[PDB]
Amino acid sequence: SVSEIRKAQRAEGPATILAIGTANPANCVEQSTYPDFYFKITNSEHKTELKEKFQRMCDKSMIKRRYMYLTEEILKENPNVCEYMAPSLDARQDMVVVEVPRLGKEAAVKAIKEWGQPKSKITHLIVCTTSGVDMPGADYQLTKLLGLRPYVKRYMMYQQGCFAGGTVLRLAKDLAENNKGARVLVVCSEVTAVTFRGPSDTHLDSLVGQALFGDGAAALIVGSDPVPEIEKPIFEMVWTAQTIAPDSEGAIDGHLREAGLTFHLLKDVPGIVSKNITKALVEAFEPLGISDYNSIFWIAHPGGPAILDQVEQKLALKPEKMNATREVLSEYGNMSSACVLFILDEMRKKSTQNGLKTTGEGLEWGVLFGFGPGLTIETVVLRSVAI
Amino acid sequence: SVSEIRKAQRAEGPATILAIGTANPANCVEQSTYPDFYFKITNSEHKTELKEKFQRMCDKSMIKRRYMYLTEEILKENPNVCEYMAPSLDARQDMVVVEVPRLGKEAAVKAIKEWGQPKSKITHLIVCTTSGVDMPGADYQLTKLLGLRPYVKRYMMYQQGCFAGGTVLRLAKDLAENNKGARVLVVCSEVTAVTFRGPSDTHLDSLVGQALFGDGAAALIVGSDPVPEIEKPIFEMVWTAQTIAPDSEGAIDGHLREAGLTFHLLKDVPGIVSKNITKALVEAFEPLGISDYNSIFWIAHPGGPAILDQVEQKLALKPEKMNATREVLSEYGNMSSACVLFILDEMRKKSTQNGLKTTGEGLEWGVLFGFGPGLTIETVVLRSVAI
Ligand SMILES: O=C1C[C@@H](c2ccc(O)cc2)Oc2cc(O)cc(O)c21
Ligand SMILES: O=C1C[C@@H](c2ccc(O)cc2)Oc2cc(O)cc(O)c21
Repeated sequence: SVSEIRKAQRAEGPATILAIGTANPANCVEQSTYPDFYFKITNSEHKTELKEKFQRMCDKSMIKRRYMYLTEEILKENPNVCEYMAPSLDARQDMVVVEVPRLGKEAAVKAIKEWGQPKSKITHLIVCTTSGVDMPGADYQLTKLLGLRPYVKRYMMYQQGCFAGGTVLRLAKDLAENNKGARVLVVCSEVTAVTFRGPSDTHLDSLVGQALFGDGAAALIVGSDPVPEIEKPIFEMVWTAQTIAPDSEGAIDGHLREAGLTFHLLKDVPGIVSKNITKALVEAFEPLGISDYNSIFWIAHPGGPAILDQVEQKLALKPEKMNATREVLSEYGNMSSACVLFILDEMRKKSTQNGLKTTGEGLEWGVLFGFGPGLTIETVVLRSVAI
Repeated sequence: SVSEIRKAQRAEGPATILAIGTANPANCVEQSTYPDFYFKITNSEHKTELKEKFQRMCDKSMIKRRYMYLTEEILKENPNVCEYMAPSLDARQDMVVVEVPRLGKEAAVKAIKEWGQPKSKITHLIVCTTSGVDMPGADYQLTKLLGLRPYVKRYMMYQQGCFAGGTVLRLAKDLAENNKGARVLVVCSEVTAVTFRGPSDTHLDSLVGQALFGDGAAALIVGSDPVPEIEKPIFEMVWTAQTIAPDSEGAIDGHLREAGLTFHLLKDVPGIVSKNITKALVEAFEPLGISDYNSIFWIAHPGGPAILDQVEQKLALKPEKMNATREVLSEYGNMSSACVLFILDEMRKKSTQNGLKTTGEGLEWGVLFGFGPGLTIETVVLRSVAI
């Protein structure tokens, strides 16, 4: 009796991305003048050697601009947030408990418009953030804001970190594939108001975060068995993995304290990622008979430019493989979990714009990586869609 | 090519619970004398009217004892935690970032021993807590503590709230069912060090939390296609749902602030649950042709005794239906997400101990409910196993 229920309950094909929408806070922060702005707003103009260090960090970040909820006015009303270490979580929480779901909503509405189907067909909702926590969570808030059905099945992924654009895909794949008819709204929404803080010359790792992290949200619609010519596949998920790199204990740690979310880097992240990326690739692609890593399309969490450069150098990727990734890093900076989803959007839009044969730059198979605390590597194997 | 991959990648039968293990902090706190202890340790002996109110809350809680990581000594070294509202998150975080995964480990080792199979066959790990956040999260910590493989696929469920014993089952069901061979370690671990606080007479809702919440962890092994006579099914999952009750906005809210996690109750939770439980039952059981709610076995998150009493009254459940639920509330109090998992354990142990025909009290079909912020109701339909 259960066998019949099970066979009738499950979906049949591969989880597919059917729509992608993004959004960012309206405030555009140029990187070229950021060092001058940041050192003034944090009352750190006298830390001249540190300021020079920050300028080099920003000049080498390969980020031209970021979008930030935080403004000069907001920072002027919250001096505790402008300090390196002052009690400020309640202020930060008040910002991000509202801004996460607000920005998420903006991205989600865009994806839902693109998908074109009734929002009442959304059966599952995954919400992911590294920016603040609350109960009921941002999943409840987004259900209310969007007018989803009350019986949507929710998955609130809090305090996840930069690899979770990969984690939400891994999770959505099982939801979509094991449930016939299921349509999963996937929302990653990240707001750096929880992490912004002043500079300290004995905490340079912390300072790196201030050059790289930016805000944004991305939303997907994921489902199996798309309805031919009503729904429009963009990418298909085939296989996923998550692993912890050896010798990386404590590489990237973030603690949520009374002073907000702190960021620490205790190990060479570019070097750990580059030494371990090959093994992740062979686990994913050896069973598909593929070993030429220029023959697949690429999406890599741009944690900083050095991760990308060292990965490219390790594997001998052509410089063009990382173009969509670098274009997102350039235009938005490191938006933690949302970044990889912006990169998927950029890639399928550019491929479609330029008349390529597939959404994956004209290539069939592709890989998406997320990198973050653990040190964790998330791998998602994708297949593109014709046109 | 993808069709063949998909067909080979997926599991075939219903996600099944194969092992359950629990653990609690060693410190046993009697409820009968708790009012006297709590009012002394929080320097509130002069709040005589409030103290009488607390005594009635404890006397009516139907809780005989709870296990708490927090001790008199710990509370004496942290007066900020003993206040109703003082900056104390960093202290609390330091406790629960270590205690969550420590207690989780204890429960998990027990489940893994019961299951009897190599820990290297664990492919997925779900960790759930309402107690503190960190990056890398408690999932990374438990991977390290248990010696799981680095490539275990992790799902870190933070700041979830009391319904998430249901959420982790809903999630594990899709993971197990969509992936052939997948074995999911599921760990809920809750520690009230983030929520303990002194009494305030204008915040009675907060005070209710101090009478009811207790600590504990429970771990499961979940998988499809159990290996006959090597693995031993206990319960099978068949169908799940999650919904938001109408007219319940703001019923149960928890904010993570500089003063720790605060708890608020703005609406009648027993009354919202009781008015909406029937609809959840008909959605789950009408398609199975079942309408006699005494004919199924029951597991209900014991948020407080009044939820149980009003549900029992609404449906005309026999008083015995809630015995396993009430026995867990009596012996451990409200352990947020872990509670329902302790109740499954208690039920299958009592059924097996007493020579019943099934693990679900001799009955075939059963329901598990989790209730919490939103107001959210999670429903999990279970089938028991012979013997
Ligand atoms: O400190 C932070 C900030 C967070 C973030 C980035 C972008 C933004 O918009 C929201 C917050 O990302 C992170 C990701 C981690 O691996 C490590 C961390 O410590 C953090
Ligand atoms: O404030 C808390 C504490 C948390 C909890 C309970 C037991 C324990 O061991 C760990 C923490 O449970 C909750 C569940 C919620 O719906 C609402 C909340 O605000 C909270």
